[PDB]
Amino acid sequence: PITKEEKQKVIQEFARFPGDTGSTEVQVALLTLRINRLSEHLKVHKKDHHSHRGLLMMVGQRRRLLRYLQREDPERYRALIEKLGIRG
Amino acid sequence: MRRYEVNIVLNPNLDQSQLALEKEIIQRALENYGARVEKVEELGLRRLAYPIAKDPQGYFLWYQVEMPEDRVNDLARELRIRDNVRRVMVVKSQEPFLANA
Amino acid sequence: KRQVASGRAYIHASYNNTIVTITDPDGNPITWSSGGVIGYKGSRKGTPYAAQLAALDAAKKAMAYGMQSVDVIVRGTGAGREQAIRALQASGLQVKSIVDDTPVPHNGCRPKKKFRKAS
Amino acid sequence: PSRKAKVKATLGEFDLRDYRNVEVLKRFLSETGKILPRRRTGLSGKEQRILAKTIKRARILGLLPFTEKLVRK
RNA sequence: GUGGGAGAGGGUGGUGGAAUUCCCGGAGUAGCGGUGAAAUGCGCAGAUACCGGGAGGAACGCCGAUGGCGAAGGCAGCCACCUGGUCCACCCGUGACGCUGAGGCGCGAAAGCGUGGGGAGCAAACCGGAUUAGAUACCCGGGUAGUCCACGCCCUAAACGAUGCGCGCUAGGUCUCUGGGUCUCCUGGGGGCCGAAGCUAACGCGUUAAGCGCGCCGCCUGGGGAGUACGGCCGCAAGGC
RNA sequence: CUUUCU
Ligand SMILES: [Mg+2]
Ligand SMILES: [Mg+2]
Ligand SMILES: [Mg+2]
Ligand SMILES: [Mg+2]
Ligand SMILES: [Mg+2]
Ligand SMILES: [Mg+2]
Ligand SMILES: [Mg+2]
Ligand SMILES: [Mg+2]
Ligand SMILES: [Mg+2]
Ligand SMILES: [Mg+2]
Ligand SMILES: [Mg+2]
Ligand SMILES: [Mg+2]
Ligand SMILES: [Mg+2]
Ligand SMILES: [Mg+2]
Ligand SMILES: [Mg+2]
Repeated sequence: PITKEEKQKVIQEFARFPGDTGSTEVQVALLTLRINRLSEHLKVHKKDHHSHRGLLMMVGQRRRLLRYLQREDPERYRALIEKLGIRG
Repeated sequence: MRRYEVNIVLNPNLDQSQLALEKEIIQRALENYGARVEKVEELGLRRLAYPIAKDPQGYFLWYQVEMPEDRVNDLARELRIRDNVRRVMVVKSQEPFLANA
Repeated sequence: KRQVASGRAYIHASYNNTIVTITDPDGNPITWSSGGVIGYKGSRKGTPYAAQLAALDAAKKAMAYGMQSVDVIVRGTGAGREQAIRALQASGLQVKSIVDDTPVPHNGCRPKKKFRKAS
Repeated sequence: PSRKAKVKATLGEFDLRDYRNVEVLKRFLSETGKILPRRRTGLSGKEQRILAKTIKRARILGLLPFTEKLVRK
């Protein structure tokens, strides 16, 4: 699954400042993580719909955060995207 | 790396030589799949609740290994292969939930 | 022609007819009997009485093969199960034991409408 | 009417999770490989839930039965 | 975010015992079966009842609840793997990032459809027996599609709480499932019953509102004609909207 | 057992 390490290693990798857990970026970071994992889980299990909804929801919450970002500081935004790999 | 428990049951008629033969393989098998053996509990022969493979008895084993989740099945998919091996049940380590204590 | 003494008796009861079957310690039948066996066709077949008759019949016949001790095994229900046993117990044979070994699935084959309904 | 005694009482500090402890588990089965109710075992929906799970394991392992023949009748 | 919890939530691989059917060996004989009665049917090519072995399909007794999980449809043997939702504690981080939601997209019991496979039991149609005044039925004996798997359709339902979603507020009592606590009681989430105020035509609802309010969506406008005709869109078709 | 109608 997703190691605490795997997780935290990402949190550190994004925090606005030391000890940043809930900043917008961090969140978007994590989601892209959980999304990508599950994005994979279904690459195989094309039947497992129930899980797929969970996915739809994640994609939601993400676009929503970002939209907010885009709006507030259009800079950080352009940053986070590139920095991640969203918008193919 | 997760801790499991490998219940194993083979033919109770085996002779010390034939019996060791199987064990030899089991140990190997485990090690063939990163089954780091934390401990053993070889109970021996026991009166089965119902016959198995026709035999009214069963010779048990119990290894509390630690190995790669991604290969637990492979491991047993491999253990069941042996013929004198009639039962295999790779449980997962669980904190002892007590009661009336 | 065999002389067994220590045997075994199987009572298969049903809401349609009772039918006992005496057997040797290995499980091989020796003598058998049904409500059918003794007259009684169709309806009368089941009834506890017919069951008594058959019960006895079974023993009486196995009384030749020299039977004496028997372990009774009941299967099913039906007017006549418990009854038959009463018979055997008397008859002449020593009824060392009784055990209900009626078959029951742990839910497998869909029963016919007759016995459906369960949700 | 299950008015005898809770199996749990006539027992000790035992691990409901141990599926090889025949000697103690065998207690929760009736006069058949039938896992007793709570009106007889007397455990929390949670404890009882675990036992049941455990027992079934013993069955596969072959230490505990699935169903015994009913004597008497 | 961190630390915990429960669960038939979903997907994959495997695996356990019970029962039914069939096949094999044994033993054994005159019936079995089925009904209100019966018959059809099966049985001396030896059935039924019994023991042993095998093969196979489908379902998962007890636990089991008056229970749990899911958005719904729905989900219960056991094991591992992959994976969704969700609750609690700590107040630790962001700083209104919120709600609803016409279209869109997805999911959607059963039956049904396409291709391939599988088929033990069950069973529309059908073939017989019986019942009846008649029996195109109810009962009995058979039985094909189907039921099962994969892949692709179909898109319905008493798809029921016949009760759209979210939020704030308005006595309690009692039972219960799951978390936390100073753990004979407190407190958070969930399932029930009784009931304040209030509401309702009544029945009833009543902190799990059908009460008091605000936000957004859907919907109704007497019965029949009619969920029909027509047009359109979707479907392989049945047919749906 | 099925067991209509006014
Ligand atoms: Mg704070
Ligand atoms: Mg600040
Ligand atoms: Mg459907
Ligand atoms: Mg279907
Ligand atoms: Mg088809
Ligand atoms: Mg007919
Ligand atoms: Mg029929
Ligand atoms: Mg049939
Ligand atoms: Mg209450
Ligand atoms: Mg409550
Ligand atoms: Mg009032
Ligand atoms: Mg009320
Ligand atoms: Mg009109
Ligand atoms: Mg067309
Ligand atoms: Mg008339």
